[PDB]
Amino acid sequence: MDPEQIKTALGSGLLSFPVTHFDAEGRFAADSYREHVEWLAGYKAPVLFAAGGTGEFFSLKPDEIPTIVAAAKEVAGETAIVSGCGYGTEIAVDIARSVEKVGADGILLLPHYLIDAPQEGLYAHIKKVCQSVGIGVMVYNRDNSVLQADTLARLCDECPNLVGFKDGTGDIGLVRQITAKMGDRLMYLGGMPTAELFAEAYLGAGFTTYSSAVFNFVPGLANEFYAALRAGERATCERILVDFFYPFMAIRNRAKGYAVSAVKAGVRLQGFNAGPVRAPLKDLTNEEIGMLEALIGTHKRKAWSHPQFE
Amino acid sequence: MDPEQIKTALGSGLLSFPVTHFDAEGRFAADSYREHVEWLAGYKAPVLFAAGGTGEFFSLKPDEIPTIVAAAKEVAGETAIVSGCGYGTEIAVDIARSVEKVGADGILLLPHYLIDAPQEGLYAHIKKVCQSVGIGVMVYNRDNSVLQADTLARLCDECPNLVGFKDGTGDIGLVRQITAKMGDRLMYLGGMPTAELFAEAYLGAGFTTYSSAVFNFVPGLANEFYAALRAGERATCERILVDFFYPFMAIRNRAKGYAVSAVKAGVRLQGFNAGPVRAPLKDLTNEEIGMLEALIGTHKRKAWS
Amino acid sequence: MDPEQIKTALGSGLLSFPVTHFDAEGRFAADSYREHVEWLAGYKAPVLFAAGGTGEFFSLKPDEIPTIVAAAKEVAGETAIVSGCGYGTEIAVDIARSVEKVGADGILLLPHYLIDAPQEGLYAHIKKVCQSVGIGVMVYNRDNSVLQADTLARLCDECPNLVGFKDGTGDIGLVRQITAKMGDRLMYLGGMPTAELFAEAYLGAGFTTYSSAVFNFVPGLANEFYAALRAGERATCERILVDFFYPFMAIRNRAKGYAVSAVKAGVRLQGFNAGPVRAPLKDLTNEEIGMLEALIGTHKR
Amino acid sequence: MDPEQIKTALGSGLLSFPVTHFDAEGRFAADSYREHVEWLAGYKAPVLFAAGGTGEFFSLKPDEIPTIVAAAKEVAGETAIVSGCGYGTEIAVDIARSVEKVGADGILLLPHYLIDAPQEGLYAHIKKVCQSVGIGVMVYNRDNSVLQADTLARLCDECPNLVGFKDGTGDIGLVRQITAKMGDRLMYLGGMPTAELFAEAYLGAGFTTYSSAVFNFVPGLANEFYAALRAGERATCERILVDFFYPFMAIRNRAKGYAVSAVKAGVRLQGFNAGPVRAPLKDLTNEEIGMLEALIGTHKRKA
Repeated sequence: MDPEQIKTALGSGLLSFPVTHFDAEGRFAADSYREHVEWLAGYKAPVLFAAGGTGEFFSLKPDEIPTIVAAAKEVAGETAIVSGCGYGTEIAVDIARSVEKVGADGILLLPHYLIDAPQEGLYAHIKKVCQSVGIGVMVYNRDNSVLQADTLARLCDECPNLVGFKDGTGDIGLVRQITAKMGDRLMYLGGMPTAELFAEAYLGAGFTTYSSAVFNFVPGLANEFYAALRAGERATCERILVDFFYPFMAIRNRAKGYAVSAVKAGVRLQGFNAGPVRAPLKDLTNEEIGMLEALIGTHKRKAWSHPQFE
Repeated sequence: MDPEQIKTALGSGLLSFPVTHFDAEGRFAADSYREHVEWLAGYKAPVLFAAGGTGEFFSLKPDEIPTIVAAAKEVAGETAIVSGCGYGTEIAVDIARSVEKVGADGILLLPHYLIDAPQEGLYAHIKKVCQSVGIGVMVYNRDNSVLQADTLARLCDECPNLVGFKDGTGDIGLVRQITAKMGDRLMYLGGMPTAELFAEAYLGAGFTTYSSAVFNFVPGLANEFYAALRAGERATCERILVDFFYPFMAIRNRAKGYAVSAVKAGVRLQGFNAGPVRAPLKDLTNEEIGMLEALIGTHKRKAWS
Repeated sequence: MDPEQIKTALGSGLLSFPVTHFDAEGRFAADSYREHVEWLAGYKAPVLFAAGGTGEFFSLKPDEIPTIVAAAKEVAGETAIVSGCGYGTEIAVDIARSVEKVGADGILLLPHYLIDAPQEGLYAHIKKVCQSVGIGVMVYNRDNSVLQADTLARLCDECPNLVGFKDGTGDIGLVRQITAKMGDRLMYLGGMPTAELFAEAYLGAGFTTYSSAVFNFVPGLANEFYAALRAGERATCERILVDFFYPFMAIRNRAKGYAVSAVKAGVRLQGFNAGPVRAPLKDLTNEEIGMLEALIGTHKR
Repeated sequence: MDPEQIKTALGSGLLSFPVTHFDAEGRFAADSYREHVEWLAGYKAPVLFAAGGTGEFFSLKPDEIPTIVAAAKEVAGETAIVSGCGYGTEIAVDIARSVEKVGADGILLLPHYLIDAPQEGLYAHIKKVCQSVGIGVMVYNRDNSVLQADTLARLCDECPNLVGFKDGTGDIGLVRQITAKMGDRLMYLGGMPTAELFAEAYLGAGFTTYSSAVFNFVPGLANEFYAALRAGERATCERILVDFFYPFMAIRNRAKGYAVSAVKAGVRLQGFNAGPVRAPLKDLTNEEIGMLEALIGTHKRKA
C-alpha cells in the first residue's frame, strides 16, 4: 500500500490496536491472535495497528514484530495493517524495513529509547526512519518524543511518506497549533490511552478519529460511541461515558500499566485467551477481572461455564 | 444580582478580565482603570471579572479589592461585575464579604495559598466561602486547587449559589467528566491563560465561553474570534490563531508571568495608562514591547476611531 | 536583636516550627500555644519560627501573625523567635512591619501567592520586603519561589539584613551551588518537610542545621538525632531513621497535607491542646492517630 | 570475574563511562575508541562502563554492544569492564548474555523501554535479567524505572549477583532510605549526569563513588576532585566546582542531551577522533565547542 492509500484509510473510521496474544510460556500465540483479529474484522475498523502500545510493542523482541504483523494480515481482510516501530534510529530502521518486507501498510513510530532529545535531533532521527522505507509513516507525540509544530512541518516537507500524526500528550494547545499549521497534509489521530475520554474535545482540535483500546473487547460499544461522536449525538456519547468509560477508568487507574492490562483482561473475558502481559506490566487480580466482567455486563460475547460440582 | 442571574450572564457571551491600573508609585489608578473599563464595556462582554488573575489579584492588598470592584461597577453599565477572591479560608471569607458589600455580582474563587490539600479539605474550604455570601460563586480549577467531579458534585448539592466552573488545568479528561456529571447545574468557563488556543477543543468538552485576556487590548479581534467560534467558521478561527495568537504565544513564552505582563503591555500600547506590573511579575523589555506593538499591527487603537 | 545576632543564633543548633494552636472554633488559643512553646524552649532550640509552615502560616489572617509571635515571645526565654511572612509584596511588607513591632527577631519569607515569577521579579519582591524592616531575613526556596545562585548573590549584596537561606526544594545540585557561591555570607537551613530524612546529605551540601517539625512532639528524639548527626555517629542516625522517621513517613504519606496534620496530631497526643488544623488541611483519622501514638511509644509525655 | 569481585572493584575508586566513538558515517570506530580508552587507563579508574549512557547505549544496535565491550577489554588493562544493558526483558536478556559471552565483568541495567510500570513488574523484569547471567548486576534508578527500598530488598534477597545500585533520580530522601535498608549488601554509585555536582551531598547519603562523565576529557581534574572529596578537602572540591563544573553546566544546559554531547565534544577537543553523536542527540555548535575549549584551558592534552 502506498502512503496516500494508508493516509486515506486512516481518515475512514475508527482505529483498531489489538493486544498481542501470548501463550502460558510467554511466546506469541498466533492461533489465538488471528481468532481475535478475525472477530474484530467483523466490526470493520479500516486500520489495524499490530504491535502497537496496546499490543505491548515495548515488550516484544524485534524479530517477533514481523511475525505478528503477518499473522494479523492473514485474517485482516479489507483492513490496512500498520506496524509499531520505535527505539533509537538503528533499531527503528531495522524494524521498519523488516515489517515493510512482510507487507505492512505503514508504520506507527513510537518514541526513541530513554533520553530527552533536542528538536533538531528528533528531526534527524525521524527523517532517517521515514527515508528507510517507502510505506506510510505516522509519528506519535508522547513521553520523550514531542515534536513542535515547526519541526513537524520540516519533516512533512522532506518526507512525503510521513502522512499521520498521533497524539499521546493531551496537550490541546500544541495539537491545535499542529493541525492549524499542517492542515490536510496529515491525518490526525487521537492517542490517549482511553481515547473516548478525549474524543469530543479532540474534534474541535481537528481530530476525527483515534485508537479505541476498548474496541479490543467491546467493539460494538466502541463503534456506537464513534458513530454518535461523528453525528454530534452528545447525549449518546455522554451516556456511554458515564455508564462505561468512567467506570472503566476507575479500574484502569488502580495500578500502573492497566491501560494495557485491563484491555487484555477484557479480551480474555470475551473468550479469546490472549494470555498474560509481559513484565514489567502486571495482570489484573482475579478480583479486578471480576470488576471488569461485571462492567462488561450486557455487552458479553458469550457465557462461561464455570467449574462446579455436587 | 442573585446567583441564577449571574449564572445566566456567564453563559451570554465572551468574558473579560481587566488589568488593574497602577500609578508610578504602584498605587491603584482608578481614573485610568475606569477609562479602560468604559472602553471595554463598549465591546459588550456580559461579564467582566475585576481583580482576577489578569487583574493581578495575587498582588493586591485585600482592602484594595473592593475599591477596584467599586471602580469597575461605576462605569460597567449593564455588564455584570464579578470579583476575584482567594487565599486561605479566613482571608477568602473576609474578601468575599467585603466585595459583596460594594455590590459585586459574584466571586471567582482562586486557589488557596501555597499548600497541596486533600479533596475533603478543598470541600470544607470552598463550602465555607460559598456559605459566607449570597452572591454567585465560580470555582477555579488550577494549580494547587483541583476538584474532582465527585467533590464538585457534593459542593453543588450543598451550595446553591455555586453556579460556575472555570478551568485553568487544561486537563481535557477531567473537565469532560465534570461537564458530564453536572450538566446544566453549572456554567463552564474556559480559563487557560490565553484561552483562544483551547476554545475550539473546549466546545467539545462542553464549554462555550472563556475569559479572553487579550480582549484587554484587542477586543475587536477577540470578539471576531468568539463570533467565528460560536458560528462554526473554522477557517476564520484558524486565520486568527496563526496570524495573531501563536505569534503572541511566542512573546508570552519569553518569560514567567508574561501571560499577565504582555497583556498589560498591550493595554499601554493601545493608549490606556495601565502602569507597571507589581513584583514579582516583571514588565516586558523595550525590545519585547516592540515585538508586541508590531503584532498588534492593523488592530492598533487609532485616534480617529 | 539585629540581623547579625539572629544569624549567629540560626547557626547555633536545631530549629523548629511550632504548630499554631486553635480552639474548636479554629481561633488562636494563646494559653495553649504558650504552654507548648514553653515546654519546647526547655529542649533548648536556639530559634523557634512562629507561624511558619508547620504553624499553618498559609491559613492565618495577616493580623493573626503578630498575635502568635507575641505569644511565643512571652515564654521563649533564651530562644529567638522568627516570624513567618509571605504572600505578595504589599501584604508581605505589612506583615513584616507588624511582627517587627511586637518584637520578632527575624522574618522567614515564604513564597508569594499563586503565580510563577521570573528571577528579576523575585529579586524585586524580596528586596522590597527586606528593605521594609531592620530585622534579619531568611529566604525560602520552595514551590513557586526558587532563587538561582546569581539572583541570591545580588540580593545579598543589596540587603545586608538578608542573612539566612532555607531550602524546601530538595534540589541538591542547586543548593550546593548556592553554598559554594555565597559561603559564610548566609546561614543555610535545611527545610524539607521531615528534614531528618535529608540532614546527612545536606551536611555535605554545606547545611548543618534544619527545622525539625517532629521536635514539636518528640523534641528529645529530635535532639538525639541532631547530636548524633553533628557528632558523625552514623549508626545512631540510621537507627532513628529506620525505627522512627521512615515509619513516620509511612503515616505522613497517607494524605496530602499530613506533613502538617500528623505533627499537630503528635502534639495533641503529648497532651497539648493544639486543636484541629484549618481547612483545606484535614486531621488524621482515629486509626492514623493510633498509629502515630504507637510510634511515639516510650517518648510519650 | 565473579560478582563479589566486581562488587569490590566498584568500591575501590572513581568510575569511568567512556563515550562510544563513531566515524563520520556513524559507525563504531574501534581504533579511535581503543586509543582513547588506552589513554584513560593511565588514570587508573578501577571500573570502566562500556556502552553506558555517556557511551550512547540508547543509540546502539544490540549487536554493536559486545564489539564495543571487546574493544574496551583489549586495552583497559587490569580494570573491571561493565556493559550497559536495558530495554524490555526479551531484549535485555539477549544483550546481557551476549556481553557475558565476550567477557564482561558485569552489567549496568538501564530502564526498560517507554512505559511506566508497577513495582511488582519492575521486580519481575529485573529478576529475570539478573537470573539470565552469572556476572554481577548493577541496577540504575532513573526515569521510568525507580525501585522502592522494599522492592530492591526483595531483589537483593533473591539475586545474589545483584551487587550495585546506581542513582539517577537525585531523590535524597529515597536513596538514603535505600542505603539505610540495605547497608553493605550493595555498592552505591552516584549517577546524576555531571555527578561531581552531587558528590559531597551523596557522601552523607552513603555513596562514596560515582560516574565521572568529564573524566572522559579531563581525567586529571576528575581524579583530583575525587581525591579531595574522599579526603574531606572541601575548599579544593569547591574551587573545582566554581572554576570548572558550574561553567561546564552552563554549556551543558544550553540544549537537551548535552550531558552526553558536551562530553563527547571535550574528548574531540583533547585530540581523540570520537566523532559525531547519533541522532536524536545533536552535537555542540562551533560557538559552543569554542566555549568548552576555552574552559578546558590549562587542562589541554596537546596544542
